[PDB]
Amino acid sequence: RKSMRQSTA
Amino acid sequence: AKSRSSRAGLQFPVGRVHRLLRKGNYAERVGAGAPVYLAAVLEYLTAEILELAGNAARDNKKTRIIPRHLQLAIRNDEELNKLLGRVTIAQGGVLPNIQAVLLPK
Amino acid sequence: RAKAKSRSSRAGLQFPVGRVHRLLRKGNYAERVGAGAPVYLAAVLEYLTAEILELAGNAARDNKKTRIIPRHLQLAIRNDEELNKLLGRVTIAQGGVLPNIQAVLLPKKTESHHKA
Amino acid sequence: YRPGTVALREIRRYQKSTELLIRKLPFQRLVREIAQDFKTDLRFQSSAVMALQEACEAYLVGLFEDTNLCAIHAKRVTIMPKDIQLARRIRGERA
Amino acid sequence: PHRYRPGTVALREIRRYQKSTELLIRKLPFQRLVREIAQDFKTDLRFQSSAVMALQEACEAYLVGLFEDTNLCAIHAKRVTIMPKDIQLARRIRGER
Amino acid sequence: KRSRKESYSVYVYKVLKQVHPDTGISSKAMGIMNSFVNDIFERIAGEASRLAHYNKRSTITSREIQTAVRLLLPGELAKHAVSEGTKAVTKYTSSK
Amino acid sequence: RSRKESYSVYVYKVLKQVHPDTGISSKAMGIMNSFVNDIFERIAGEASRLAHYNKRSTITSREIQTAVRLLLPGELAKHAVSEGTKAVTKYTSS
Amino acid sequence: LRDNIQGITKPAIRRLARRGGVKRISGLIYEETRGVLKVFLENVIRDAVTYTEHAKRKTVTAMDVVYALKRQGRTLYGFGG
Amino acid sequence: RDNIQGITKPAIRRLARRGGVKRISGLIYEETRGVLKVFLENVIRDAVTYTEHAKRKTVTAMDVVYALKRQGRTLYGFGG
Repeated sequence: RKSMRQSTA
Repeated sequence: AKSRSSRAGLQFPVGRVHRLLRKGNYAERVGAGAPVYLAAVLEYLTAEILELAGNAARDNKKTRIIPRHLQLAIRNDEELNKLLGRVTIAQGGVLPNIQAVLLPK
Repeated sequence: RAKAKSRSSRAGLQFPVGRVHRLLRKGNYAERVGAGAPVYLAAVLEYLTAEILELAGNAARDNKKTRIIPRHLQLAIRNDEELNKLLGRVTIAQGGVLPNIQAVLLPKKTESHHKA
Repeated sequence: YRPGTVALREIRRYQKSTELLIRKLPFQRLVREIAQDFKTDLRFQSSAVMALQEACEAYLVGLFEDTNLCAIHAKRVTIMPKDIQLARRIRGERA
Repeated sequence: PHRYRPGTVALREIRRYQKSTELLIRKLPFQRLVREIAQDFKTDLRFQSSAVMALQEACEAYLVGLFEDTNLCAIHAKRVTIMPKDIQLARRIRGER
Repeated sequence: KRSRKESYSVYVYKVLKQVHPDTGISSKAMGIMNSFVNDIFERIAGEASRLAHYNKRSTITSREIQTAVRLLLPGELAKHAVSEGTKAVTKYTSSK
Repeated sequence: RSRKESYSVYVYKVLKQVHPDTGISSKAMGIMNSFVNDIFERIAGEASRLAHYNKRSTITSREIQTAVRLLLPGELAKHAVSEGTKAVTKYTSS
Repeated sequence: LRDNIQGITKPAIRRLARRGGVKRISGLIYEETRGVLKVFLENVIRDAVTYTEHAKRKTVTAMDVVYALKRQGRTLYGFGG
Repeated sequence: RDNIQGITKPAIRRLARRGGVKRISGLIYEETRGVLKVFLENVIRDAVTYTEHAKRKTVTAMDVVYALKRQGRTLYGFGG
């Protein structure tokens, strides 16, 4: 995945 | 044959989640999609925290998540800090911060 | 059959042991509630209610009233050391905080004779 | 008089009484405007609005007490914004 | 000789102990304190080695948070130094009093 | 076609009258007392459930409720409730 | 040899998915296992209370969703809800 | 809407401070009070509407507000029925 | 016994330094000792209750974890 909310991305 | 975890595309144990739900005296009838939903939410939160802690640890020249960087990730992220506000991590300490008044100059 | 006796009368409680056990068995708090759990719960509830009602009635008699009101309940809960500890998070509708006395105004400053 | 009289009498009076200090009508419009952002065409039971107002008043009274304490801490009688800010920070609402 | 001015060694200790997450309370004295406190509840109660460690971790975290909140109250009064008045105000605002 | 809702106003007014014969209680005070009753009910029930669950027990027993009362009620308030509950259980099992 | 049920495995799988090369210590693994159980307890209790409010005798996916909405601060909530809905949808189709 | 947060005028906040033991109030305290009350109402009403929408109901019942306040640790007595 | 002095001046000083403090008053130590004693007394009372309920003679670490959980001080790293 390694794809989360922009703040975490 | 196909496990419900893989059937839903999740990594967490949908079966174990369903078992715990209908055994913790929460309700009398656990839905078919409630364990999947709970497992997915837990997996998302775990992935978030693990990624943040792993990146914070790598920033520190490490290749192994330690409680320190777990605490760092939990306290730097406003969302995780709110979720885990009253929580305390053993061997986690606090965040580096010095009030401007205390500092010299 | 024999004259049915309620469980509140046997133990000697006013609050409903029957309704307590009822809420418990179909409340999902557990799988098979014990026979003594509801009795003890109702007894503790009755004791706490009796204590708070005693304090509220005392406050009402001190305020020269007959009907207990949220004022009296708030006063009683915040005056007692232990009830306030138990109900610190609780807030009551139409209640109030403990007041201060205005007699302090008199021997400091009042209206003077100027154009009195 | 000056800064020393009527404030104390108002404290005494408004602490003896328990009536709602905030007006019902203006507070109801505030509650409905805050609700607007969540669900269009939402209804509110009168008792629900009264409970909201009671909770808000209690919370504000507690906040002002903690703020009066913060003001007294700094040898000050007037409550300043930083007092409420410190009260909230130590409360954990805006840490 | 050579001695630092008041305020340098304090900031050094802060920057040091504010990055190393390790227990700061003495192991054996804290264990003895736990045993003393437990003696007044039920006589002859054994304490697993890990229970005392959990107690110490929790107490240290609580005291660290309390001192963090106390420093804010200290700065509120324009005082760089902390004093029992600050701890009082902090534990008052927290609702503990 | 009635939509009846229950409450403890019946056991609270009785308790009030047995402890305060001459003093009454208003409707809103009765509702506040009922809310307190329900809140303490929920607290004790949840505490007993969690205590039983810790010991891998599927049944909430009088012992679990007793320890929950010991835990919840503070200082010199728990003891009285525990004593009242024990004396009621003993008088209940005695078939009186 | 108390055969319990830690999350040391699935947690490790998720770690390898987010960071294939990053490891995790035993203490960090236990902390993550405790966090998982804590969030599980929170969500389950909230869903039970919800089902009890609506007088429902079952915790369905909708109860879990509404409980998640009440606990996570917004964006986190919006992402958790999306993940849960996607998982339930994919499960219903397979 | 027509800026309903200003419906909490200076006299109301001053009375609230009086009840809270406040002896003197500053000028900027009113803005902070309106912003804190707004933030609190936001959370409370969000919880209430979350409990409502889940129930497929169009009206925010008093029990919804009670449960919302109970989640925040602000348990309120008087509307339990 | 009276071994509450086991929490000595340097220990409280380090605990404060970790909390951002850089200067402590003289009367801070006797107050911190009492605060810590009350906090302990409470947590240990809860843990001893949990232990007595289980009919066990040893205060397990999970009992301390639950006692802390009651006070809101959820401690991760010991089981929950």
